[PDB]
Amino acid sequence: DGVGSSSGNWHCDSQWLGDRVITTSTRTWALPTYNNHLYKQISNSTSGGSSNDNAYFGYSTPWGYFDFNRFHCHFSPRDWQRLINNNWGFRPKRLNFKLFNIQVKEVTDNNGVKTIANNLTSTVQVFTDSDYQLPYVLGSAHEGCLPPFPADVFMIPQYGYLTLNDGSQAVGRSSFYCLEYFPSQMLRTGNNFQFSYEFENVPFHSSYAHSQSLDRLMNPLIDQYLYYLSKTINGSGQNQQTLKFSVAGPSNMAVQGRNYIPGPSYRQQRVSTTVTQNNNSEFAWPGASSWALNGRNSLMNPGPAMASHKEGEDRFFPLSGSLIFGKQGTGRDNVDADKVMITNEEEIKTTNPVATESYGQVATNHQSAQAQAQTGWVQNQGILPGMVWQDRDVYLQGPIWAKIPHTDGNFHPSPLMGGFGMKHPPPQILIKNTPVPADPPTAFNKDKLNSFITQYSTGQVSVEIEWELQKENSKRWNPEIQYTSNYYKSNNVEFAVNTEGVYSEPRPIGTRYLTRNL
Amino acid sequence: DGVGSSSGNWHCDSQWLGDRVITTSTRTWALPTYNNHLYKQISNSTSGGSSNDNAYFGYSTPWGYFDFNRFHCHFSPRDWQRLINNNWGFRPKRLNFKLFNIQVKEVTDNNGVKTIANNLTSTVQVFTDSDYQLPYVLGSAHEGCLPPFPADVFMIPQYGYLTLNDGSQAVGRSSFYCLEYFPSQMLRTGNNFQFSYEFENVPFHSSYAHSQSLDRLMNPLIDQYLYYLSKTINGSGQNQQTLKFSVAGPSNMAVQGRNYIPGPSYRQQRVSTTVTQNNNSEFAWPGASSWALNGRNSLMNPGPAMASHKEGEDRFFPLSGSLIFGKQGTGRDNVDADKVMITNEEEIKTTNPVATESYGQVATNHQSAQAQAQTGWVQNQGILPGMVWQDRDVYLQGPIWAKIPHTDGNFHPSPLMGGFGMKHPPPQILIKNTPVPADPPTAFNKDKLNSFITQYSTGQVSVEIEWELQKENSKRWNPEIQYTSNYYKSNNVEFAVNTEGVYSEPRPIGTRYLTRNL
Amino acid sequence: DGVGSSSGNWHCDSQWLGDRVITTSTRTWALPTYNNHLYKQISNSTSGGSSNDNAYFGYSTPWGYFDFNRFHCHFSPRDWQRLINNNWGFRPKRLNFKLFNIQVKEVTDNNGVKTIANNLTSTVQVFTDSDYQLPYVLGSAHEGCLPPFPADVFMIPQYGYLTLNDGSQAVGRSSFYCLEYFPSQMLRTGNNFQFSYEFENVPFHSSYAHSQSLDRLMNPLIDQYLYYLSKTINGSGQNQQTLKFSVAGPSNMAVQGRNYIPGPSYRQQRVSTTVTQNNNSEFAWPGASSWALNGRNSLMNPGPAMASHKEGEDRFFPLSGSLIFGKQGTGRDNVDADKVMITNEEEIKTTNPVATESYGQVATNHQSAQAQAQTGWVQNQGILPGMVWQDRDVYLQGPIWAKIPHTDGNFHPSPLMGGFGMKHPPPQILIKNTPVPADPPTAFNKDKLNSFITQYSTGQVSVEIEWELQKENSKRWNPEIQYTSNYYKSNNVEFAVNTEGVYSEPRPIGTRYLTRNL
Repeated sequence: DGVGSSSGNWHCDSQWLGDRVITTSTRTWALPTYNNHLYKQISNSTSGGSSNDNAYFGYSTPWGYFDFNRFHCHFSPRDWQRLINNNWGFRPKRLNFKLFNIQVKEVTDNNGVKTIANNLTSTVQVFTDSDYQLPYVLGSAHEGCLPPFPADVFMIPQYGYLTLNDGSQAVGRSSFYCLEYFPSQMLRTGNNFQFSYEFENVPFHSSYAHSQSLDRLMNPLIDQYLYYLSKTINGSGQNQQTLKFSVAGPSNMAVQGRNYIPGPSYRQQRVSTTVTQNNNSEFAWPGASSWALNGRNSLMNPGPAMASHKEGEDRFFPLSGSLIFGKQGTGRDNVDADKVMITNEEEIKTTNPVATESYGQVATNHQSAQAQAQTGWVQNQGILPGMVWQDRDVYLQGPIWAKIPHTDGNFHPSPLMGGFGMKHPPPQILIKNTPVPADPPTAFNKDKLNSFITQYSTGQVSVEIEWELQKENSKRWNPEIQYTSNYYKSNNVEFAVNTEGVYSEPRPIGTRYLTRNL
Repeated sequence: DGVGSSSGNWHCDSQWLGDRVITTSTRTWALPTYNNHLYKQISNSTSGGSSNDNAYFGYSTPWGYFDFNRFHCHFSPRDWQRLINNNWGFRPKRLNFKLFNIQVKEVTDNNGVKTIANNLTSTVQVFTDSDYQLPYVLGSAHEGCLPPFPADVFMIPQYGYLTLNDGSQAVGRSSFYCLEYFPSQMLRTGNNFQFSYEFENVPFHSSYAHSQSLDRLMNPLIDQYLYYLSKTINGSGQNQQTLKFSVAGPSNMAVQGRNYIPGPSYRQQRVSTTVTQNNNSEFAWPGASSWALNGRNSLMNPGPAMASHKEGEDRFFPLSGSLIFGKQGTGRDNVDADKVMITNEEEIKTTNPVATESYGQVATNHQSAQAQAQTGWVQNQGILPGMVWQDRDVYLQGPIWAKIPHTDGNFHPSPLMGGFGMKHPPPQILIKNTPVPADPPTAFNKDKLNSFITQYSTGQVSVEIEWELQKENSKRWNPEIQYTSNYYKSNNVEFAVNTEGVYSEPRPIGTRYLTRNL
Repeated sequence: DGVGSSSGNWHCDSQWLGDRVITTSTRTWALPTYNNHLYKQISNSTSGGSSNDNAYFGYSTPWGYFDFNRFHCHFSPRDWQRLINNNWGFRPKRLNFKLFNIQVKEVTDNNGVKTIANNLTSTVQVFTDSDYQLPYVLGSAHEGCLPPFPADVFMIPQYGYLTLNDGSQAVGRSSFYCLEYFPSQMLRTGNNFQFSYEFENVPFHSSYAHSQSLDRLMNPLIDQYLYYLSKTINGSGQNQQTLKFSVAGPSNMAVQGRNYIPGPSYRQQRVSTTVTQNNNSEFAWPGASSWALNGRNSLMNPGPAMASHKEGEDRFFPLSGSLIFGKQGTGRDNVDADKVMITNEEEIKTTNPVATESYGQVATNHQSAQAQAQTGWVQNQGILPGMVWQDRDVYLQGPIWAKIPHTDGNFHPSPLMGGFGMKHPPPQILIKNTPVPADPPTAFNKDKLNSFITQYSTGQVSVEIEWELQKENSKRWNPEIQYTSNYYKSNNVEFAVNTEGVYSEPRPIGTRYLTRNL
């Protein structure tokens, strides 16, 4: 516990036990000083963006926070391949987190030149919120993750939280949280921090993609003993009416009785990657599927997990349904299509309905000798009984967990975007470097000190997660499809550094390859 | 364990303990040789039936399997009557299965005559799949049950399984299961087989039909303390507008506050058994309620459990909603209505909405001095909170259990057709008689032997299920309605053999007679 | 473990036990920062050098590594003389390695002047790879050794590794190793590092040069009892043919039966140090002995160990066969002959064939009365049975060990260049100084931090090897030849510092002086 001795050792490995995995990831970080050690309110009318649909009121805090909730932080692509090809599912059992080798440096701008010099006295204060008293900002899939590549040094994001608003004004049911009102351990160079966490029991993820469809779960050789209504007409002409019943056999597959039905669907608009096929109109915002809350119009980004392209034609994709990842070096705004990785769910296609297609059809009017039968389309169908659905696939770039909001009720609280929903997720870890005021004036002044010393700190963070596993028991004969690296002579190794040092991931990687029966 | 001594004794009885039942059923079977000891693929393009809506790809195996999942296999009608009149519900606790007295006979066609002769050396191989690794074909309500009547000898169905397909072609996420890759016990005349099974805990079935409706669960003498909005107009003429509130009393029943609402409804078309009332059009396939999955159009055969005829008029029934059983000796195709038993749910009418009628009505446009109120019909309403529904009735011909597909989620996994859904149902029992090749050629040839000896085997199967019971506690005064045999002098005893030996069941038998309060 | 106290003591000595040696060597080092803390790919098309024969694809890492594999690192010339004159062979038993007194300094360029100032907080991270998971770069005889002379301070080389390539493009069977993905101990001023290693059992080196030739291993007084074919002709003239056999005596030495034969030979071109004798053509690359692998043309640098000048005339040497060392202060390119030390193997001349001369001669055509005998030369002869060879001599500048590539097979895995081949050599020791980022921007930015602080570190490395020995038992009468210092008054002491401080080694020193019988 002194300036000389190091406070911890770099540990980065994944040790694979038979029944479980342990992935340590150690990276180095730098924490600037945000908001000049101030709390401020962010409401849009201060930042502009005037509209009823985009309205927010909230506070920005000087505190930073570690967000590791993405997968690629904890898994090298080869640990990922080894994971998803050999296993039918996984769940995190435990979490260990260490923060060490912290060092606090002091910037000085003199006469045009800026000199950086160590500060041995200064402190950087940290706390984990284990009671879930603060707002939970991690689960929203914001950037600021531990970088994919263990070499790169990163910056730590700023913590701020929205609250209630009427337009740009606070209601007064709104809350102000002063983050510095919490019992935060503070530590200097020569001190280290750690805590342990144990994930609450959740269900295993499904890394398997079904090997037989839902609509076709039956013997193709044998008839059922139930009689569908085959033919309601004797023949052409007037007053020809009969009721003719027939066995539901293999010859007519669609009409057999099925005691399970596919999952719910909230329909999405269909956008084609081929450009000339899409309409020549601005349907982006207008034609999108929205859910309104309190007069706001939200957009439906990932939503009930449902297949996208429907089988033959992948030329198109849902307007807002599909997860969309940017490629390395992707611009901020108005990015061309090719520069963006569009995630596509083909593996969920057996269990769940297509995102862009109607759930079904329902009879409307009572038929009569005079009145013909009429059937309308089902655009949305919520949960029914005896309904089976499959959750959205979980990617290497996608979020691990989310916090299930504390409420009187929730149904199947698995996050729409993906991952593992938890009542008590692994806590937020917030960090700030204690302010050191520049020399005050001699005569006592009432006002708070507005002058500080430009300062930042650096260190290493060990994040060790323990993953429980579920291993493939399947007895299928033929070879199983799974994930591989293309062999053709590419200019660069995929998932490897470029010539100029940039790390990049060529395409998203789903979790579902191994197959399993319904 | 020799040719002489028998390997088991016929045991068929139902012994009724107070709190539980044990039903043994022993019957005799004959297992032919399917597919010439070959695996083959069944895809429709080989069998025809060209269309996009009916498409299947799958394999046919030589193996046979025992399917006892229907009730009438295990219950004599008198054990059924005794069951459903005395009890409020039941669940299977355990299962014991024995297969014994197996004998393998060898057919020879010589010079135009066919002679059957014992084969003492031959073997018939059996295995139960307890890990649920194979596809599960039992839960689809295919024929091939143990016959209703313990005397009749039956044939054992062929096992085949569908997989993924794009049209008639396999994807390659498809699986091929080689059934003979499993550790199957094989046994000769003088050997017997058995295993025991324990049903996983499920809910009791409801054999009771409610004694008071959902809409009318209140004191008819006393008013509520809540005020509905009675009258929005002062009187006729312009600018007469008021808000007049009134107590919701017995005088107006429909308007009282009710803290539970009926179960979900997916509307069905209404077909009348009286022929001249139905429309003169082909609405059978076109006007039916369908659920589409992956571009397929399924049909809705049993579906959310909901009443059928609505009260007064039973002259009609749902187009595809109702279970439909064929009478004994019913033709295969285009069967006349009278030859078919149409199952009707009147007992679920209190809890659940009518199949053929709208769930309700919802307001669309905001009213205004200019704009009148407008309300559209609800054709489908999924699960809401505080919603109560009742499951479909379970019949004497209907299936006992079904396998709840292994998936990330399912809601109320009770099978739509009926019975007891189970994550791990009682396993499939597959049987094949080991091939005996006819004399090969003397010189060694590489090719597999395509010539075998026509062969089949015969034996007895004891299926012993233990049923837990729930017994009627009801204190109602008057006599309870229940199931009886008509007394009028019929030509034949119902549920008894004909003159020429044919066994027949006159009408389906529901489980719901005894009444219970909501 | 603090800034004040030193973390280790300089220890440099060689203590000579009778049966073994222990050589400690402590030197001081400086580790810069390579590649701006980046990984980059080195493929030639980025660096040029376009050709099919020179093609490489690989990564450069910021990490440095210690390479001590040369001998002169561990042995003062007087410890070497004492070693090779008194001993018949040696092998390393153990290795101890300590790294201590590490100090990390921070450079700042301000207003044209560069000031160096201590950094007490910073860390330098180290790891030894004991599982041999990374590529092994030590065994290639690259420069960057511990300097010969314990005073000189040196720089630590950069680690980079080639992989598969098709031309300048990566295949995709290629691998990217991220060196920072390993569990590297990190340590500050006041911490030290060490590990111990135990060499796997290998054969003793041969420090002896044989005292009798292979072709002459027999009694010169006594005849053999075997009869060679002396004379096939009766005399001159037609049809004079006889078979005359004779004893193989001392009078004819070459023809006696010898039950061992010399080692294999892969012939080299003969280049004369006297210039006017060599041809007037560019034979350097064209006339060289090459081995092609995968369309590449390698060159044969040290190869099957074989004598060079053949006895009388040393005026010449093999074109590419002989090890070639540069003198101190030798230029980089197109160095004149005299400025370079050309290593010459005269001591292996008894066991092994000459590099520049044919292995032998073989009969081609069957002789006949018509057809004369014809014999071609053997340019290359691989291992035969009953073949004895001697390994290449090992020098004071030459490499100690090499890693025997992990493969299904290898024959006599003693490195062609020299030294001790080992399945598991002493591991690579890699070192990098953890990056400290310059002050980041206040507003959170996604991109990794590209700005760091110019930094390097310094310390001392103790490398302690334990050598097993084999001591001279020879009973020969006369005096044994061995290594000495010329007595003539030279301007400078050989193997000693110059006037201006430069250390230099005048000539290479072989291991073979002491003689031993075959």
